Parts: sequence; C-alpha cells; structure tokens
Amino acid sequence: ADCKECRGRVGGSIGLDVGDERFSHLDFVLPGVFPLEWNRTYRSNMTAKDGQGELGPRWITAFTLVVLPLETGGYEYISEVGRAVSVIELEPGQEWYDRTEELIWRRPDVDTLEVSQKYQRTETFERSGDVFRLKTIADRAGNQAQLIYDAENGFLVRVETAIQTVHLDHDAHGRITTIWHEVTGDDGTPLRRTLARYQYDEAHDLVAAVDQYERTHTYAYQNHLITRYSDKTGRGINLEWDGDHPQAKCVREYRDDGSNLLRFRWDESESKTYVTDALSATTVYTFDAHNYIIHIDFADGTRQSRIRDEFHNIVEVRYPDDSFEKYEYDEFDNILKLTRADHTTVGWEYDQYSQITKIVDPGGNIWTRDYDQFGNMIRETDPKGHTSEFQYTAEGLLIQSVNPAGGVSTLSYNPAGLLIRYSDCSNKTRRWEYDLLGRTVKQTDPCGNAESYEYNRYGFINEVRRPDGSVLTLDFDEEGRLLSFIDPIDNLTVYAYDGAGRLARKTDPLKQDFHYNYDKKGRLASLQDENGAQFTFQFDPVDRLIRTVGFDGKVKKYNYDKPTGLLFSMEDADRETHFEYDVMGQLLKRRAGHLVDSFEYDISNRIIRAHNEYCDQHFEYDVLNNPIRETHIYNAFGQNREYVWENEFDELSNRLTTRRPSGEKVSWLRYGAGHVHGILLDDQEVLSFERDNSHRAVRKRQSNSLLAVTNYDVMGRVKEQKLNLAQGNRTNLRSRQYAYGLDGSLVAIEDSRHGTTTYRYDALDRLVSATAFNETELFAFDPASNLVDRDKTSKVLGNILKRCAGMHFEYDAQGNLIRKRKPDSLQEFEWDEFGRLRKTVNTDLNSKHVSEAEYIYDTFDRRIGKVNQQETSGAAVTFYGWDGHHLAFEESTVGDAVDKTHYLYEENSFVPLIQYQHLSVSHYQCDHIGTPQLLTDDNGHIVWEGRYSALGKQLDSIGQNNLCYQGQYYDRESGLHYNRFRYYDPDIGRFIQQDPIGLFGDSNFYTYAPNTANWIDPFGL
Repeated sequence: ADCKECRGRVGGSIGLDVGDERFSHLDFVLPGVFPLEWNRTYRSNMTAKDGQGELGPRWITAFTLVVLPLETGGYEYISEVGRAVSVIELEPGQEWYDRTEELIWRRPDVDTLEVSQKYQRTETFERSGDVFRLKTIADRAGNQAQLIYDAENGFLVRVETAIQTVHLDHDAHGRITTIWHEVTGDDGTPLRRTLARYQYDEAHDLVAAVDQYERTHTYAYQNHLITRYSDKTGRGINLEWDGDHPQAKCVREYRDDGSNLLRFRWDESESKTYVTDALSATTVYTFDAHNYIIHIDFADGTRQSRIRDEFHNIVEVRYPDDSFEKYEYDEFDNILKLTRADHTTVGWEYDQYSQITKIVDPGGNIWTRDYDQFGNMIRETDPKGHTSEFQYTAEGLLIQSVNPAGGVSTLSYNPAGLLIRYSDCSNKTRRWEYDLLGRTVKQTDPCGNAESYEYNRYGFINEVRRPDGSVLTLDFDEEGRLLSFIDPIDNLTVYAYDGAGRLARKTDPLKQDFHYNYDKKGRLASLQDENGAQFTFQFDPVDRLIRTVGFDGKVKKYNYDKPTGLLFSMEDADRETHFEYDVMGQLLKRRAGHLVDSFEYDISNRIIRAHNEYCDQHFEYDVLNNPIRETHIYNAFGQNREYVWENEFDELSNRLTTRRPSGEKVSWLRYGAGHVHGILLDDQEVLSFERDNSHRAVRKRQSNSLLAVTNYDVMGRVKEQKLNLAQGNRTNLRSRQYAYGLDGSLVAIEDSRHGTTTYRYDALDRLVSATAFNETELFAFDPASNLVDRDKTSKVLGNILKRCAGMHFEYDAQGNLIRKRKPDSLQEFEWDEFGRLRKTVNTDLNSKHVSEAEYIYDTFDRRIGKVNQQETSGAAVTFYGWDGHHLAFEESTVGDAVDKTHYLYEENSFVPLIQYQHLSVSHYQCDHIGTPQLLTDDNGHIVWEGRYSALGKQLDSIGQNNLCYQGQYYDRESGLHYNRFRYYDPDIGRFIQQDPIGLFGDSNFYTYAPNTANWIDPFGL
C-alpha cells in the first residue's frame, strides 16, 4: 500500500508511491494549552468517508478520525493524513506496538481502542455501531480535548477543552455547515462566534469553505478527485488524473498561469516513478515491494540508494561517491547510533517512552537528560558536570528554569497557555497582553515601554503603535503576504505578487520599481534594479546556481562536482578559485594563483588548525567547544612572531579571564546571564558598568576619576551622553544630546565643545544634507543609491562609481578599485587572488613623494600585518593581533623603536572601551553608534579628539587614535578605512570592492548604509 511519512524523508511532492494528492487547509486555530487546530486534510485515495462524511467524501480532520472493524479479525485506523492504517486483532488487555507505523495500540476495554504516537499524542476510540468513533485526544502532559456526539443523530456536535468549547452544526445529511465557539468579552455576557462555514454542491463535494475571518477556499473535483484548490487569496493549484477511480494517479500539477509544471510518469513494471519538471529535467524514484524509496536518480546523472530495515527504517544511505550514513535502531524504532562518513559515531539512549536520555558526540563527550513520571524533561547535564534545572506545571508548561550558574528564570501563562510574562536571571520582567481571540495586543519591555498592536480584517497585524508615538501601517493578503508598508513618516513601500504567489515587484518610497522574474519552474531567473540593470541567474538541472551575470555585467561561475555535489571551483571574471574537501564536506584547501589556505579539523568537526604561507594558527577547545587556547604564528616581512591567547570560561560559556600574548590578563566581572558589570585589567579595575532593566550601560565609572553617563529614550535610542568628574566636588561635564524623528533617523545633535549638527534625509532614509561648523554638506544619489556628487560650502549604470566630486576612479576586472585620482593625490591599488587589497601606492602630486604599502591576511581574511615603505623616510612593519573579530593590538617596528597599542571593546559590539599601552590605560568616549569622539588618559585629560565629515572622514581635529566608527581601522597611508573583511572609502562613503556576501546583503554591492549618521555597524546593513 501507500508509504507512511515516518519512514521516507522526501516521499512525495504530491505522492510518489501511488500518485495521490494530499493537501491540508487550516480553518481556525483556537488557542490553549491543548490548541484546537481545525486542519482539514484531503486524501485522494481515502474511500472511508465517501458514504457518510462530516466534511464531504474525501475530507478528514484530527477530530473526525475513525477506526473501522474489518470482515475477519482486525481493524483499520484512518489516520489524520487519510492513510488507512491496518491493525491486528487486539483482545481486551492487549498492547501491540505497530512497528510498521510507529503506533502503540492498546485495548483498554471491550468497546474501547486507544492509540499513542510514541507517547507524544494519545487518541482514544469508542465503539458506536459498526465503527469506532474518536472519544478524546491527549497530550504528553495529559491535556485533553473531548468529543461529544448527539444522542439521536450520532453527529459530532461539540468538542470541549480545558477552557474552550467548540460547537458543530450539521445539515440533514450529517455534513458540517457552521462552526461556533464560546467566548466572553472583557467581562459579562457569553458571546458565540461563527468560526467556519461550508458549502456543498450536487456532487456532495465540499466546494467552498470560509474561515473565521471570511477568507474563502474554493475546490473543484473530478469524481471527488480534486482538480483545483485555491489559497485564501484565490490563487490556485490545478491537477489532472489518470482516471476517475479513487486509485487514480495524478499526472500533472500546474499553477493558474501554467507555470511550475510537474509531469508524473509511472513505471509499474519496475516499481519506478518518473517526475519531470517544467524544464524537462527528470528525477526517477525506485521503490521496493512496500512502496519505500530505495533509489533516487537525479537529473545530473547521480544515484542515491537507501538500505532499509525489515521495519522499513532507513539503515543506510549511499551517495554517488559511495559515502555512507549508517543508522542502528532498537526494537522501539529509535535511532540508537549514527555512523557518519569517515566512520565517526554519535550515540543515543532511550527509555520506554522513547525520550532521549543520553547523547554522546564523536569526541566521546556525554550529555544526559532526566525526566519525571509525567514526561517533562527535568534536567540536562553537560560533559563538564553543570546542570540546568526545569520545572513544569500540571498542564506541562515550563514555569521555571535554573541555569548552570544558578540563575532562575520564570514564566507565567493565561488559561489559554499564552506567555504572559518572562523574568530573566536578574528578575527583569517582560510582559505581554492578549486579545479575546488570543492575539497579542500589547508588549511591555522591562523598562515599562509598551508597544501596541491592532489587527486588520484578515487576522494579521494592521498597525504597530510604539512608545514614542510612531505608528507602522501594514497591508496583507488573505494568506499573509505583505502588500504594503507605511513608515511613521508616511514613506510608502509596495509589494506585488504574481498569479502563483511569487514576489514580482518592490516599489520604493521614491516610486522606483524593483522587478523579480522567474523561469518556467519558478526559480528566480532575473532581477532588475532601479537603474534598469539586470541580474541573471542560471541553474543546472538540479537547481545548483551554475552562473550569474550581475548588474555590472560581471560573469560569475560555480563549477560543482557531480558525485559529491561540492563546489570544486568558483570562477569570477578573469579569476578562478579552487577548493578541496574531505568526505564530510569540510573545506580543506583554498587555492588561487600564488595563494593557498588550508584548514584542519578534529573528530568533532571543529577547525583545529588554519594556516597559510604567512600565518599558522592553532585552536584548542573544551568539551563545550569554547576556545580555551589559541596560538597565532606570524611569518611576514622577514620577522617571526608567535602570539598566544588563553581564555577561561564560566559555566555559562562566558569568558571570565583572558591572558593576551603581550602579557596582560583581562578579567570580566559579570552577573545574571553574563552581563558585564566590571572589567579588571591586570589587578586594577579600569571601568565599571551600572545597567538598566534592559542591561544597557547607563553609568560607566572609569579608573581616571571620570564618570560617563548615558540616558536612553523610550525607544532603544541614545538620548544623551555625559562625561563628568566622578571624584571632584565640582563635577565638570562634557555633554552631547541627540534627537530623532518618528522613523528613527537621527536629526540633530548638540555638543558642549561644538555646536548644532543637523542631518536631513530623503524618502529613503539617505543622508542628503548635514549642517555643522558653519558649513553644510550636500549629497545626490542615483536611483540605485550611488553617490553621484557631493559638495559643501546621470545614472551610475552597473553601480560602479567612476567619478564623484572631482575624484576619478578605475576598477579591476573583479569590480575592485584599482586607481583613484583626486585633485592632489594619485593612488594605485593591487588585489590578491582571493579578493583582498594586497598593495597600495600613493603618489603626492604636490611634492612627488611616493609611498608603498603591502597587506597580509590570515586564512580568515583578517589582516595580520602591513608594511609602509616611504621612499626615503624609513620603513614601518606593523603586525596585528586578533581577539576573534576584535583588533586586539597593533605593533609597529620603525627602525630600532617598537610601539605597540592594545584595544578592548564591549563584548557584543565593536564600540571600543579602552586603549592601553607601560601600564597606561586610556578611555574612549564614543557616539550613539560607537564612533570614537574623545580619548582620555590616566590623568583624566582629553588627549585626542575626533572630528568627522558626514561620511566619516577624520577632519582636522579642533596620543592619537586609529579607530573610527565600529570596527573600522584608519589606514593613514591610503586614506581608506579598513572594515571587517572589506575596505571603506570615507571620501564617497562606499566600499571600494564588491560585497563578498553577494545579493544576500544588498542589491548594490558597494553601498555601506543609506544614512551614514546612524544605522551603521562594521558589517554594515
């Protein structure tokens, strides 16, 4: 017969064994600890409900299940997915574990049958004549929904739950017509609601269904075999069949526009199924005598094989490179042992209730779990011995949790099982309020600021009213596709969807159109930006992206391997990068021209060693994968360096102490869940943090007798910053105030040493004007947001900015910058085989003074060193140390003198905290987005002040500091800003190289951030 979904992983698009269609539509979800979900399943070959169907011939729900006695000894269980499950003749008091269908069958009484889905769900049946009707359904925690039938009709008239009651009205033929549910108001009188409405035709088929929000499904049939069904928006899926009998095989699937065609052929003499798509690519499934997949032949000529237990479990999967995945099962069909490729093993253990008790990783590390008599997971223990405790209520809801550090987290729910409140390890309480229909209407942050929600006609959110008075407005299809969105400042963005539900066009607040186009199969075939340029996609018969043509017209190719499916070679225009892997698909070698990067992995799939010709790096981990130790070996510019990082972590995997290679020990004092409340460099506390209920830094008491205070808005925005003499009785202050619009953009700044700074934005939050210091900067953008011109007191088709503000640019074949000629300096750049700036040549035109620089990177593209070679003024070999993604220190050797400076940041941002060298420590004072503005020494004096243009260029400042913005290091030799894995040009505010992430990041590959006054981070947007 037909397969069961518990065995095969992908066993049907519609149905691959016998060709049956089985879609499911949802009418209502009433909330509760046991939710009432009226999911209606259609099954083509279900003959059980043709004669007397509650919802028509071929419809079934979780509340309309039935167990039918057979002719001789036994039963058949009509499952929720419409599959007739055969059962053995149970006698009273017998329990049989159905291994073919993973079902525990017990006969509690003569007229009762009970089913359990491995204790995850329980269904009990009651005999009423020649059938066994479903009496009640049960949860793991014993929660119940009970079915009530009429005394004379025998129809399911109502269903009851701990708090909710659902009534079903029936016509003269026993088919459901209307569905009601009991509810009240804020108080007072009972209120009854229509929840579902059904329509039937002359063929007794369910032809129309309307849900609780008056959204309509439409159905069409051929001898009760569906030929079209529609989403709640009217968009449909059409089918055709091999005949009229219920055993007919569906041969065609297509949308209303004809696209997404699927063609099904059947090889009944070889037990094979051919499925051909809209581009004549064919996937061939081969089945055993029990209609389970044993082979899959894909459109690229590859075959996958599946070896099966006598119980239809998959015990082995063989891939076209003969790579194996082996599984072992108990007599309870639980996967005991996973034998991966390379023969590494993962093991599990189970109790009688099929719940995971122990997990062992390929490294032999043990994780354990404990359960109570009610089925809840009480404990979980890691291989280090730490334990997190969980306690539950009689309804099975998680009420309280204790972390390994002893921090207690608490929850509370309404009678509908909806999360009302959450309190962290610091008892900071978040709260939620809910509608009478279970929809969230209010959310209150731990600081008391309440967000409010309103819902449209279709049950989706209509507006979001925020604490600052700003309002978002939204528009949604009947099926939840966002149609329109309005900013709190009335900027309108519109989205359009084609006849299949695919996004076809996005319209900007400046009413620019962005187009999406699809091939005959429905894959994204082309884009069209606001400038009119095209991005092209190209796929193989197995949907692997083989080639792209960008808006630049740049061709990019991806040469995948056939047996392994791994990307062996990626070809950019005039460029090629080769890749090497192991049997586990882990990248072992990255080769291109003169460069080779290599990686080494442990048994637990962690990167143990990563080395190239300039840098060898070794990593050591604990059993929780925490980096306990790192050793960086440098080999550049004729100098050898070895830097060792050693880390200690608490039971929450938060690092308590780090001994950096220069010899200093850094300690972080944390509370609750890991919130840093203090930092100890060497044995002296450098700074302390007092934090609000949102764990934001409000007071920063510094070691230099200074106090930095930050006041936050009712939104998450920084309202004001103060710097006061914490110790002096006359607490002299340096201050700065911020002001924002309703959308969130920063409009004005007021500083103590300086004056008003004002930002103006267009309808795309793009900085067009910035006024400050008796001057005003203006910006102009093309449709694709390329900065065409800027000054202070046509289209860039292909997004490669060739000219701007008197500056001229020339680019690589890879789209990287090569030459930049601004009025007083000519610069030349060279790029390595991996896409990184390897050489810079700067020629001053006023003095003919040439200066070269070379850059060196590790296997993770972190720049580890650079050498500056002024033609007649010595050399400067600099080396960089990296604490993960943070620039730990920089050490420059100019002649016989070496000067090294270290850095320390807030843990989850690139906002710098201190600069230390000598035992001296200097404190940073940054803006709202982390751009350093001040630097104060040990004596409390401002030793360096930062001044920035509207694009962030360090203007003439009214020791020093090479850190700008967030994660941006100022390379003085080029005038460029080194970002994380990229390079930023402060003259035009764009990257001088395309984005490696690709279209996942932004359509324009050079854009940093529309506004450059706020909304900036090292990775960018």
